[PDB]
Amino acid sequence: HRKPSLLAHPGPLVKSEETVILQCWSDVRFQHFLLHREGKFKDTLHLIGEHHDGVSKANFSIGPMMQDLAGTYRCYGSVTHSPYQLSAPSDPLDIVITGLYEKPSLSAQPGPTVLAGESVTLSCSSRSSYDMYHLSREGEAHERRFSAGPKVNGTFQADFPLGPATHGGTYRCFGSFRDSPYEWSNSSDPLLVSVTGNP
Amino acid sequence: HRKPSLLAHPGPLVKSEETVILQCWSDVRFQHFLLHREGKFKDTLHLIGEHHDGVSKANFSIGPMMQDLAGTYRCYGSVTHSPYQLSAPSDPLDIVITGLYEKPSLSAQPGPTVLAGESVTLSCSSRSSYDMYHLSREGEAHERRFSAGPKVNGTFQADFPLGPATHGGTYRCFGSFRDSPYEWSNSSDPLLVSVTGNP
Repeated sequence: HRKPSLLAHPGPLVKSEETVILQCWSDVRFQHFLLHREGKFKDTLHLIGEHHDGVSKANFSIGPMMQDLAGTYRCYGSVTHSPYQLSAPSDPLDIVITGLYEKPSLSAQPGPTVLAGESVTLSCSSRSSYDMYHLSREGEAHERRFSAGPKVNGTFQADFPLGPATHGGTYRCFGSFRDSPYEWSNSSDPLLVSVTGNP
Repeated sequence: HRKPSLLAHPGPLVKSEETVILQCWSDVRFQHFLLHREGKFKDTLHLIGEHHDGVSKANFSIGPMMQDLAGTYRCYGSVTHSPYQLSAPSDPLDIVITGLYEKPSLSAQPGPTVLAGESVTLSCSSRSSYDMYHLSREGEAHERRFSAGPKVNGTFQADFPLGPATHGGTYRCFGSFRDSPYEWSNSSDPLLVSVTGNP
């Protein structure tokens, strides 16, 4: 009696007003699903699942984004002859808000034009007391978080060792506080890491 | 006076007899390079760099692979009017041998056919006392290591949380001991992780 899947289109990071979709589905005939949200505004939803060949689905849309809506979501599914026998919970998915506070500074190192093979360490910071820092490589699968190294010259940074330079890329950085893990700051200005090639 | 780059074609993992190449280069006019190997058979090499437009280069070939040749390499470069004024050392690159001992067992979980969005945790093990475990996603950029969880039912495994299932893929697993970090066992039989898609 497996659990459903919880996706997020466009993606987990959402700017204010910006409204997002959380497609919960399974290859089963789940009659209807529940979308629970853990955290601040602990709330629950319900949707009768559509049934495009081989797959049931409930596309919940989290309306105009706000701080009270970002948090951990988990999805459930139940079938006709027992809609109160809930399925196993789907892997928790975090939906966050972006642009709440000042954007950080994202420096590269060695520099932003290393040659193929050279290891790179993107490292961002701020004068603000951010407790975390998130690295988003333009589109690339997912993000990477990191605990800040508080106070040094007023700044608080975190270094992200990307390892030897694979391909180029555009990375952005976000800062957040422990307080509310789903509330993030603006996006650091985009950094183009350019990997000079070899024969 | 930057350092050169050290690549490895085909790649860092080398089976016995199999002979590999370590292309060290820079966009500078390095007259000649040095290839030092740290570890077991501490040895050093020298090569006058060729000069294909915009780039000098020394392609050292580590002959018939054996345990005494695998280890940490670092590359240096010096220019004509001072070939004894060495450059900064290039990022250490590890060259390893594969197939020294029994291959491990690479199980998937939930299973090897999760749906898009579902998180996966490849987890391999062995009856042998491996202290480490390395995950190689067929071609995918690089590897990921992990400390084993010794003795449980005779076995010693390590779980690799791949996170939510991006794309499918073929993963292999290797086991090694602390003793010689460059000596690895055979490759676990290939695992095809198939990510069922969504609308």
